[PDB]
Amino acid sequence: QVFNDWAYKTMSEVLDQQVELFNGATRGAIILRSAGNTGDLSEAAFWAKIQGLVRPRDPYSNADVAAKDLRQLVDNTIKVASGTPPINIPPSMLRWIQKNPQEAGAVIGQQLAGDTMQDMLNNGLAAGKAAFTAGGAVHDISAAGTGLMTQRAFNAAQRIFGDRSTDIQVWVSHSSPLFDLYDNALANAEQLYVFGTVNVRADAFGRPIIITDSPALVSGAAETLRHSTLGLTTGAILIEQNQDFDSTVVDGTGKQNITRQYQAEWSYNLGVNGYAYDIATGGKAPNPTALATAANWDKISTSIKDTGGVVLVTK
Amino acid sequence: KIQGLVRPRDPYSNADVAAKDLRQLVDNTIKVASGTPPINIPPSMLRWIQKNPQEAGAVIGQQLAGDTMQDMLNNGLAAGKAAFTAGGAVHDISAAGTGLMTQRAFNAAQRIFGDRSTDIQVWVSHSSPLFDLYDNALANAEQLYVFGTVNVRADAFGRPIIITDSPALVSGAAETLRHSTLGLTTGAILIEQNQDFDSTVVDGTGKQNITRQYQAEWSYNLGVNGYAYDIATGGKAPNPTALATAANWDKISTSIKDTGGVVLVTK
Amino acid sequence: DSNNIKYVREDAKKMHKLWAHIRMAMEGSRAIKDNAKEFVPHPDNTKATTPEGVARYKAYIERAVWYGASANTVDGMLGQIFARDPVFTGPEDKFDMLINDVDGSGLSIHQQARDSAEDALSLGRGGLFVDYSARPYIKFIAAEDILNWRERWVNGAKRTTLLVFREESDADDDGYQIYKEEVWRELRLVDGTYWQRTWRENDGQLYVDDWISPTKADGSQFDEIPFVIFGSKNNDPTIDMPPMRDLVELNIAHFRNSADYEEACFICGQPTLFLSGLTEHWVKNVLGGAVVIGSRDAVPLPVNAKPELLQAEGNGMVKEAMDQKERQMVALGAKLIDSDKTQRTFGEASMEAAAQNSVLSRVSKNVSDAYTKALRWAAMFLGLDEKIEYELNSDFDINKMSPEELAAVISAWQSNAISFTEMRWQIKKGGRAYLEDEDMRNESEQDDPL
Amino acid sequence: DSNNIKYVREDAKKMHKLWAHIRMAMEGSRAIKDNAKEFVPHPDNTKATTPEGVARYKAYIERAVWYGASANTVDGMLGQIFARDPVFTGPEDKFDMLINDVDGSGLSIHQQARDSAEDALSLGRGGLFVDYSARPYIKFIAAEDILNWRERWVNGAKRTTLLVFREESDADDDGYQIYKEEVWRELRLVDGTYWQRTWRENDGQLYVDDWISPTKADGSQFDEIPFVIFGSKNNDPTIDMPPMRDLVELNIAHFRNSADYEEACFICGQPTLFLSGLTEHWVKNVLGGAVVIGSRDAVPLPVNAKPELLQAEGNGMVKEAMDQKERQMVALGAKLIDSDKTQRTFGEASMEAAAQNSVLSRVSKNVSDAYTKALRWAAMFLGLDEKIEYELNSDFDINKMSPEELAAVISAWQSNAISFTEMRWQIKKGGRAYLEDEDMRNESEQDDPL
Repeated sequence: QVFNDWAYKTMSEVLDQQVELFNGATRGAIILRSAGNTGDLSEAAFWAKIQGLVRPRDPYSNADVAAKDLRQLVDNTIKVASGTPPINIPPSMLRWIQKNPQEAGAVIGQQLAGDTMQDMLNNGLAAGKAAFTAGGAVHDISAAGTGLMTQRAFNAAQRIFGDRSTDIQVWVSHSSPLFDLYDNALANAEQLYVFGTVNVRADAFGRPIIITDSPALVSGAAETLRHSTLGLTTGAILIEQNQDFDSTVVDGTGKQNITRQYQAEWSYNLGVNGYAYDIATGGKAPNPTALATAANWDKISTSIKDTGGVVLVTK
Repeated sequence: KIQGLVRPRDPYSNADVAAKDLRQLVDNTIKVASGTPPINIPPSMLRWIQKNPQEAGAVIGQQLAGDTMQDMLNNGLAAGKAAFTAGGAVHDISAAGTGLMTQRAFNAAQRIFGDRSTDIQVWVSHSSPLFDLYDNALANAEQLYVFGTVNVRADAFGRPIIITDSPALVSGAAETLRHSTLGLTTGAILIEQNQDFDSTVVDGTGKQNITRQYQAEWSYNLGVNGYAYDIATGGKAPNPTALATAANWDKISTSIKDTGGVVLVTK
Repeated sequence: DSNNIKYVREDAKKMHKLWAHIRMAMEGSRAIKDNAKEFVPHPDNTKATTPEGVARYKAYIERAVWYGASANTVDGMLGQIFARDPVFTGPEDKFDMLINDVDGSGLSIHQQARDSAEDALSLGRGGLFVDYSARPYIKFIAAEDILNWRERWVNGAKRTTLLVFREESDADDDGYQIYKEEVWRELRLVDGTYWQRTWRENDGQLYVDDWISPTKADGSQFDEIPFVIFGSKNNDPTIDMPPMRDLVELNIAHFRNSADYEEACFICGQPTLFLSGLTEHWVKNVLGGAVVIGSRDAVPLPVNAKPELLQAEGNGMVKEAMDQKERQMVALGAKLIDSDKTQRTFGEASMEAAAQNSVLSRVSKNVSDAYTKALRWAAMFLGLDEKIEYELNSDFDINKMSPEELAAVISAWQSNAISFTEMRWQIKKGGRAYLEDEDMRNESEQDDPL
Repeated sequence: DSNNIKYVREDAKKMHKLWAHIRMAMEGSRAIKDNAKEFVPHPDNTKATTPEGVARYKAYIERAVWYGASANTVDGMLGQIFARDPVFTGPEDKFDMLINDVDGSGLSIHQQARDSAEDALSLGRGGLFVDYSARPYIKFIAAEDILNWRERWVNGAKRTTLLVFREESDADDDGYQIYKEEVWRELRLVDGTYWQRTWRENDGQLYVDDWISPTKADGSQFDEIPFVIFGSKNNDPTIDMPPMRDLVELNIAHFRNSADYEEACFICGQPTLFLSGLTEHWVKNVLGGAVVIGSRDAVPLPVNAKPELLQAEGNGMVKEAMDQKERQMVALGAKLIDSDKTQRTFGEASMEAAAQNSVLSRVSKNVSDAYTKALRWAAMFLGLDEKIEYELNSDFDINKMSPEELAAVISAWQSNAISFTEMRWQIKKGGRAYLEDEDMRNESEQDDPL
């Protein structure tokens, strides 16, 4: 259907970040289902857990009688709108060394598939980090030793997640923490490694480490450079498209050239397990900074164990 | 590659957003031409010993095949090292403490390429780095080895260490000896044979004996993935020293991860 | 790229441009005029940047004409191969379901074979993936969908140990919106065992499945992958160049030549007066910025005035360049256009018929072999009779059989020289009978009317 | 030790360039325009060094048209040679495994034979290798893959002592990157005994395997190296001159002449007004740089002014050069194009058919002998019958058999002058029969329906 397919010379640099981090690649921790929905929200209501459902009793004394009521909680799923800047397709001028410039549509399409994948992944990761920070589930390791431990850092995160630590089965992280892990694995101060097993991507508990260089997991520079790795439960982060991709090509002939312009719109829903987006505090159409800003995400589930995710911060 | 393709959108607001263009980039592949100095192969000097004159041609042919393989390999490695130095994908162990091969150095070179560090396939190095690695492994201060597994060619995370005594990687003398171990992804070094191989045998007269000369000349294209050669700074047909100099190449790919190759200076 | 399932082989990247250009040529003039910048360069780049220059280029392409001999050529070759119907050898009732609906859409195996022939004639590549859902399905895979393969020597035998082909589908939601769900299929062969894993995309997703080994009727898995890649050259994983590249290039050249010729025809095809030797005093006083040219009134001109109707003449050099382009297309082609001016000796073409139909026979034989192998694989799914043959029409130059031909085939059948089924196949081929031989037999067994 | 397994003979190195250029000519327009740098010299080297010169040269090449009649030549020759199906004589059910999948990859021996015939017609070289896995496999060694051979007399006989060829493959890993790893086979013959090694190359080393002596089913090892090299001339280790040289050179000349002619078409093809005897003042008064040239509007000129359209006229000398080169390409005998205007009086085509078909018959005989030898060697490996044959279609210009021809063949079978299998062979060549003769006998033995 594409007018021109991509040839060997048209090896446009696709991307520099791995963006295959959905379902099976991430053991279902970050899902990318497809379901169109109207409005700027998609909220669902479930019954809350009664606090004093079971109470001590004194049969001998009638005394008073307590009163209890049952409430309803509200899950939420914000809709994030994205788009493509107007793209100036060259007007048959890039020809002296290039074979032809008319394949701009195809190169834009391919790079745009790659970049929308990376954009969805980055927004999901930033929203997850912000929500987990809002939930009080952040562990900071910046003052202890070098800044990262081999596995003693992961054990702190599972300690925070608690008695239900077993259901965390995925770690996503930047590549720098992984390389520090390899460095400390290849330099075993506690002799629990042999050369055959120094390349393990697990965390001594069966949880694999998935590596991506999303900028949502790295901030600052030099001494202020902190890498944020966040452990995910099953289906912690939900990203749903609305299958409403739009495009147009307009020839603005008057403005000194026909000036083939390419536009695109697409929107996707994003929602973190156990958390809700504070639309009143945030906005109807949040930007990546609005998603990444704490206090725009409100914890819904009463127990931290039900909320899916924990953030580990290392320098 | 277009940097900003995704933009935070506001369906409820109408505002102007600046446009973006399409760029283009050019790869490069310099042509290197080599040859053989004239070789005297007079038939008289072989019939006096009672040998077939074609034996000289056969000997020259076999030695020429070996030396042609060697010359293309050495020039490719030198150009690769120069290009990787130009692109900024260099890690030095010579400064860091004692500069000897260790798994830590391989991990440090693996630190470059970020998340895409699996694409590095092999390590090409001089023999001295491998033997220094062996010496380190023999006295394993960190209990990583046993006598059964003390020798591992495919050392760094299953990547083979391939050994050749190429003068290009040595680049040193006496105390200031700086061996260079460079790691490659698939398709890192490109060497095409232009199959323009001339081989003439010219014979003369006027002397006490018939004289013969062997003259062979060919060429081969050389290139590195993700890098371009600079004709304005370089030359038309560069000698190996011209290739071996950094700043004679320049990186064209937007990301280092696309330009396969990491060089590690080992002293 | 990298280790993704959707990694596309470098040779597919070799051939994508030519495949796309051939698809444009087959599609018609809409794609060509929409993607004209690929073929016809701007007559001036400096003006190409200029708005007036790009408007001139738009008018230049608009006035051009696309001859369209490529689509007509491929259609003619298709009609030559697919005259009457292919012959299927073996039990019809045991393979009736495969014949009637090859892939569950009511699409007969003959029409899918026609699609295979079309893609092998145009792009010189294709595919026939047979899978098990109980009933076997013989899928059709486009040339640009086979994006990865491997070739290994195992026990000194060529074998394909990997074959990845992309796959598209339509998603069923409650609404009426049309999506495009992409599926990846990975066929592998480890230790002589056929394996098959499905990769699914939902918004750029990877639904990974388990490694499963489809089994035959008796079991024992499979020795080789149930996939065949057919092309114009041979049924090989190696890429076969399309048989239509030269004709497409010639049509592109003809298209740009016709663009230039049409520009000339529009600009300078109208005769013009060019009233030389006029003083503006004369023009203002008597002409008044207007000339009546009809036969009723005569225009007076001063002394030494030479009016000369001027226009470009015929038999131009651009026009005859286009003419030789058309001639080269006809000469470098097979059954593409007809010329009523030309006369050809009968019987003389009998010798060149062998070379003229070369690609026709090659494609027919390759598609027949591919479909025979796929049918055998489906038989191994169903445990049916192995010796089954799918033979396409290798008898080109199909025409109505003459009375002498029919008499000759009848005489040959009356002796133990032609099998009765062969004679009936002849007489249906010649368009003298349409009932199945079985029905004709049962009808003609009874006594004659008299 | 020598350790020069990759060494290539000097004459093979000489032929690499011609082989590559023949491959490019067969490839199509894309390969030639990618490397038109050699075939088309720049009209001016002084400009060729300069940047506007290279821009002009690119615009010059892009307008050129690769006629590409060499590909049509080879296609027609192959179609004439490989029409119907080459006949295998011998016990078929013992040899069914070889006929079905000749190299264990599902390709019938006919398709590999077609590939070998194309390689012999194109660049005049090839190679068939038979080795033991239990099953023998008939390899196909590409023309460039045979990189060394040696000819030494023992007991006054032509015996081949050394023969080295490259075998290509793709590495089998779990990933999706495609390597390209080569294994070199050293076929050696010492004191009349066939030995074999394979050289492997991985992780910076060069493997060597043990000498082995492949044996027949009856033992006794071998006396001849089971490798045959065929070509246009004959089955000799020495290179046979490629048959396409003349056509390739004429096509390259036609390509550069087409480049020149297309440059002329672009520049001087369009007419121009060329107003002479014109002053600047008149132009700035009324013309103003804009001359409406429609039939509606007339434009005046000063006294003693002359307009004159000027475009290149047809039948130019460059065009006649291209025409003579095309006629030469026809004259060298290639079945490359047809001509609708030409009319030939029948009765004279058969006079010179044996001369037009010379290389076709030569290639047919050479390939038939090579495949016969390979089949005999495979039979020796299996210890089966040796009196087997494999012959290609040796009668070109095939066509539908005439009713008179059918009657004559049938009457020939009535007398004990032509065999029944021969009659079936001819009737199938005439396209007057399709099913196997055994099925014919089984059907026709039963009584007539009446």
